[PDB]
Amino acid sequence: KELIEYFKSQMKEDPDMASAVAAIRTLLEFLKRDKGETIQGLRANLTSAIETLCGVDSSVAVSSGGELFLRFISLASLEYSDYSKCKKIMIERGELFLRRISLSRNKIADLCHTFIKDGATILTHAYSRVVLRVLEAAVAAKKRFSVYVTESQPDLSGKKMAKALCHLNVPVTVVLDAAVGYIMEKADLVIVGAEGVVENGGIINKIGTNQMAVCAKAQNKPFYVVAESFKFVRLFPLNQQDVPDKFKYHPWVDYTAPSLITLLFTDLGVLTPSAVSDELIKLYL
Amino acid sequence: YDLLDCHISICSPQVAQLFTDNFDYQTRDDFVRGLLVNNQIHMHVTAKEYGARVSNLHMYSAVCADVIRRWVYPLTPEANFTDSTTQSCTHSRHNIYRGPEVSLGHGSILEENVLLGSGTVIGSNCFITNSVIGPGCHIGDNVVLDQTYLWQGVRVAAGAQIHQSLLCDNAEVKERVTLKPRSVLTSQVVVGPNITLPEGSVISLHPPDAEEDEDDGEFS
Repeated sequence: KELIEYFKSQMKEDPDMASAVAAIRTLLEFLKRDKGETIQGLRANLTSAIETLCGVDSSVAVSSGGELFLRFISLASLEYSDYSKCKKIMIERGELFLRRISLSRNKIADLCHTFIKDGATILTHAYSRVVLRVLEAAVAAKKRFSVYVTESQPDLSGKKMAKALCHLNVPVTVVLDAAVGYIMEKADLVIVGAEGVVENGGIINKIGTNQMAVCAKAQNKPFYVVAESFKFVRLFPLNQQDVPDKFKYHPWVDYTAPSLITLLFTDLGVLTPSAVSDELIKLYL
Repeated sequence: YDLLDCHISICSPQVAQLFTDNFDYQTRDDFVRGLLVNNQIHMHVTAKEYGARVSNLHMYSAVCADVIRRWVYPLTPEANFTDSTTQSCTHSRHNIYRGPEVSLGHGSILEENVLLGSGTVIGSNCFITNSVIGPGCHIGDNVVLDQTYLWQGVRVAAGAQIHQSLLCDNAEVKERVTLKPRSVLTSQVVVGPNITLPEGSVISLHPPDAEEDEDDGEFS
């Protein structure tokens, strides 16, 4: 409560980056705190309670990312010989975690952009913060293609992708939300950002995903998804009722069925819809 | 009746003595016709490959059409057997190739059987099929090419609607030069606007045979 105002300052002081990374930046900058002078209660229970307080938003990525950097501090914040440099001075490992998953956007931009086939148009979903940089690195390497955006309509959000893209002279056309079945034959392959990736291999994202995937299966066309290291989770859906209700909110975010996707990208690298499981089990030993 | 003569003579230096014999022999034609007066010859037909030559320009255009739709594999110009990075082009759909510093234009469709080299700035809305653009190229807009040849250093202005050319080093050609099949341009030609040039016109620096002088090619 007393530092969720700084999370508000981090969400609306630099609105370029993601929400979860603003939460991680918020709390790790708070680790110059009023000195609790302990390892157990401070780290475990206090950052647990801070995950409970900052999870009051309708996000799914933020709480999972908080648990994730709790696991990325559970590595070797050791019992090293004195309470002077356990973590409250030897703090730079979470700093290098922050730096690595800051440059993770750049390494996804370096990897994925050399896959887009020139000539076949690619309809994209609403504004993510990794589709923009992969298209930036693609058009930076002198391609030719077309791109459409659906609105993803609880609110108009496709034109926000238009005001994102059109600033750098790339052709685009916004298309109706329920009418992606008409445009599905026109496109040949379909990329979509993530609010988070599930252990079964499906994605969770704002609502307009699963109908894109099932029209992709009907047109037998490759469905492509993109995510970063922040957006892993431990949830398990079978049919849609079992995403958690605080992670549901007429859904404001939504799951798509796990393996009628065709290929998936992450910061660990480009991988396969069963490799998702073992490569997240690699995290949190 | 179905063969064609190409000068790939395997032979031994008995042939060397057979044209120490007739000093008036000059070519392979009177060699093989001096065989037929009586020291023996075979042919060898095959069913697999493509071997021919050119001294003309016509079957040069034919063999360049044979190279790009690849009747000469294994020998393919994208393995880049000669050694530089100035020929670095890949493959794509429809046997088309794109080199380094491509810069293809918005909506500039480029459909069948072409390549492009180094420093080939391409403008928008052009349309090119069954031809070769080489390096040192700049393109306006709506610059249609068809079975043309654009060697090193060439320029062309926008709207130059040109079919079936053969064109050489560091040449310039201005707006609305409509040009017609079976002609050639060579070695720094400059042609201005509104020339709807006819069928055949050899235009190069020599007065007595080429149909310009050491100035440009519109008028003397």
